[PDB]
Amino acid sequence: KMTFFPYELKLRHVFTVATYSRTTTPDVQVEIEYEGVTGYGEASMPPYLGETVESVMNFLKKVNLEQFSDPFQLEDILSYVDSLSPKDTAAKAAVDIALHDLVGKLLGAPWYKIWGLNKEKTPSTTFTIGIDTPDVVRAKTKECAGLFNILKVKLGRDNDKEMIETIRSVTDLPIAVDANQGWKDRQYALDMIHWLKEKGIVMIEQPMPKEQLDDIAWVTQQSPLPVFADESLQRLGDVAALKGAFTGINIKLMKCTGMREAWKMVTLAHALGMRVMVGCMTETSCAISAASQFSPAVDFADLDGNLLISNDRFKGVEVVNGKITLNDLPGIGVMK
Amino acid sequence: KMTFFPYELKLRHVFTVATYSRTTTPDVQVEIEYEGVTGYGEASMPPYLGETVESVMNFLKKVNLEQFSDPFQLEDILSYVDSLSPKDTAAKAAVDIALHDLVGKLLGAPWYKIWGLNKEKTPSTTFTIGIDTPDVVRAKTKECAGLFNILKVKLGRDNDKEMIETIRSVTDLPIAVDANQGWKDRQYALDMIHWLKEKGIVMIEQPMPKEQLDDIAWVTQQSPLPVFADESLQRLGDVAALKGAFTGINIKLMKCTGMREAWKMVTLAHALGMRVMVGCMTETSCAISAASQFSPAVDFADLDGNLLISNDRFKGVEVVNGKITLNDLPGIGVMK
Ligand SMILES: [Mg+2]
Ligand SMILES: [Mg+2]
Repeated sequence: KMTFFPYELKLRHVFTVATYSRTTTPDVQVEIEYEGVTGYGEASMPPYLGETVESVMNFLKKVNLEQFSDPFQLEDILSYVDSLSPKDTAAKAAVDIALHDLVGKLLGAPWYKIWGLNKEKTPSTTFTIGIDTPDVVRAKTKECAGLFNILKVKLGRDNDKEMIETIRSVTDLPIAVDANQGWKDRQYALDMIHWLKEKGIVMIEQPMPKEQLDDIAWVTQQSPLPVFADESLQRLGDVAALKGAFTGINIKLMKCTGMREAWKMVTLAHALGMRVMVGCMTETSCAISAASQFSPAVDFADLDGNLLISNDRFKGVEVVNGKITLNDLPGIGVMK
Repeated sequence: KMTFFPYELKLRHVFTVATYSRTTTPDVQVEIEYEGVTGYGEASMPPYLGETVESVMNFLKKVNLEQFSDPFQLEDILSYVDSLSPKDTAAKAAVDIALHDLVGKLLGAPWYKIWGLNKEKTPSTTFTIGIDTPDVVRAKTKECAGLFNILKVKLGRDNDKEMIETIRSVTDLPIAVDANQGWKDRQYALDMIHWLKEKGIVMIEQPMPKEQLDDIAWVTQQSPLPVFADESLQRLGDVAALKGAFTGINIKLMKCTGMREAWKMVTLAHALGMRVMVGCMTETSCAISAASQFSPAVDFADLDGNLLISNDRFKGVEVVNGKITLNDLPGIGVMK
């Protein structure tokens, strides 16, 4: 029995992505019940990604899980779910997450354990220092620096150098940057990378538009920092084409349809000699903890989505000494 | 606590691969104990494959599992095991199988279920009709035909056509052929495939030498039947290079180091649009059942290794209506 309902996320402060800012995030909460056990799932829909409460609710209304008598049939069930529409990846991820939570609960084990991973190998999560006045930027950097081991800064915008200079003036913490397809000039991107390297940046994400894979490859081949693909991929079938152009890939549950496909993407990337990082949207601890289950296998992680909302519905993974920390709760590791 | 000992397999009849005939098979049985629970593993070493009782026993003696207090640490443990030597894949597979059996038992579930597969989707296994005089071939074919849905024939010899016609004179069952790198001329290989298809053959395995990948791609591109790679690959790192040259890959536990890598190979092959088949050496039901755990994801399966030995130590998967049949026992699904 699957039930679902809209649950708008309330953000603590204005959150900006490229040229889009917001203080809330459409979201749908899902639950799958089987013999008295409940698995929790979630779909998060940043507006610019194309899904809405309406599209997600409508997709979920197409899903018939009552015809399936065994929750452990993840391959068959999720293949069926994927077949219902061409995309709606966040809606599909919600079903996948709830099913994994349910299955893990029935097995009495967290997915990091089912997958055979060492929870002590979880990564440090980045936390974003948003664009603002120099004084505010310096203030916010000082206020959080003591809780994280690495900070994230979004570039590919107006005053990238100034932002880095401002932040670096009050902290020596390593910085990961996301250019979000902001640099269209191949040489400018490479020069920026060298400058950022000099300023203590340790990783670069999607420096150029996905259409310019050729230019991206040229940059990565000469880059002293690992370059990760984000906008350049969504699902499993998009990974192989990036071999040789990117150092690694970024995986997000809302983009890839959930945990099962995410794990396959980790396997594929690694098998192809590529590195892996994991990201997230502003989400409750349901989706954040779900993604955290495979974090012991990633190089970088931006798993702070729940920290930006004021109405989390679950207690799941926590940031301890700046490190994503998995509890021993079965399934995706959350308590409602 | 891991213990191990040699256990030579006794074959029911002379078994021949290419020009090498034998009546026994070196094998090492492994056991890993944790809090009263025991996981069973196995290494099978057909002489021509490079490993021996000595090499396997010596490798196992290097493995320190006592330093590991959690059997669920499959990633860390098996990474460590692999790091102990360049090859010894059968010896490594033995540890992997025992660990999966143990973990599955601790979770109270068989691996097909842990992997989220539908056991009803297991494949029909081939059974081999060995080369011999026409009278014997017809007799052996008639004797087993009623228990299988597909038969295997090893070609690449000097009497391939007669062999196929002799078998076809007593049965209408589909046939899968393994040329074992027997055809050196790509034109001949292609012509043979067309001839075989007209004779009811449904799959071709390793038609040419692995050194002639270009000719293989040439054949496969215009082949009316799926072409699978066997001798052309050993492990996960060898798969990608075969994309576009082969229709699919053949996975064997003794070649790939076990279940964990095998499953990754299935994922990789499928992600790359390649099909998958699974094979085996003459083995006890331990290794056969272990490989059978992921058979619901394969297109073809040669999982009859235990049927050729007279001293099986386990009761595991069975052939029912010609289909590999998984029981509900946890781990790899065997009873000692
Ligand atoms: Mg990004
Ligand atoms: Mg073969």
